Amino acid sequence: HWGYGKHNGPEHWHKDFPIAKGERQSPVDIDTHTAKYDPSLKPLSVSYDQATSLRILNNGHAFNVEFDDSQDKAVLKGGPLDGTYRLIQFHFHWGSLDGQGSEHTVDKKKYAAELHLVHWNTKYGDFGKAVQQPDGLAVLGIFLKVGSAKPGLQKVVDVLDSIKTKGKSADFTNFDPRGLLPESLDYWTYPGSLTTPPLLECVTWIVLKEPISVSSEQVLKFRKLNFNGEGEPEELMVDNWRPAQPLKNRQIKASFK
Ligand SMILES: Cc1cc(C)nc(Sc2c(F)c(F)c(S(N)(=O)=O)c(F)c2F)n1
Ligand SMILES: [Zn+2]
Repeated sequence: HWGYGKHNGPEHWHKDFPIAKGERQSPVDIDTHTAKYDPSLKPLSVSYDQATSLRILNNGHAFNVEFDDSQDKAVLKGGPLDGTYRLIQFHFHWGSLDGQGSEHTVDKKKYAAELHLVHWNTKYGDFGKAVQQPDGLAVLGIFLKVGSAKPGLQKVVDVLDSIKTKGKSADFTNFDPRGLLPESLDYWTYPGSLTTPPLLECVTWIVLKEPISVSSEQVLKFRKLNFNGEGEPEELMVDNWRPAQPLKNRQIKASFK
């Protein structure tokens, strides 16, 4: 039932998923002046050299690039984290227009899109059990602005016409997610939630300070996807972002400045 329209969009989600009005929901606006520098935060460790992508999937909300997470091959650790989190999939949220699309905002600024690299804590053995735990996931969020193309994004963009509609998948091997990372790993971090139902409060968010730039041609090709299944009326997959939620009793920490 849930989605991103007038009738089933984010302001409706609480009726199926009451935790939507919970105490640690995401995304949030990152007010950069009030984020606390924490000199004891460590550098983020991104170890993606052995990443095994497998498939790319249009699940009707976004598209996910899935990885083999049955061994420690693409892991995130250090930063604010204890122990080791395995990359399971990434996806993006984007707008109908370049002026919107990101879920987190920075001093109320919206970016054209936001990439989420989703990782689960190995001490919980799999994704499904990790999401039930308050330290189960670590999501690395990277903003996209439109400008020069991101060469490392182009293989994703080029396969989109093969998974246009909900339920479609395609083989997607040998994709290297290092090609999507900006130069700096300076980050902000706070405890939050999944930004789509079930909205579970299991995520340590790590949002990079530096956006990557992608071309208008790349993000236009995101907007040609469809939220519908094949043979259903065309509904463009645009504006699949949840707006900022109340910070409540949380402090956003910065690894820098
Ligand atoms: C209980 C359960 C089971 C399964 C298989 N997926 C999930 S989904 C999920 C989700 F709902 C999210 F919002 C996010 S996110 N956008 O990066 O915050 C996510 F990464 C996810 F992987 N939840
Ligand atoms: Zn997401």
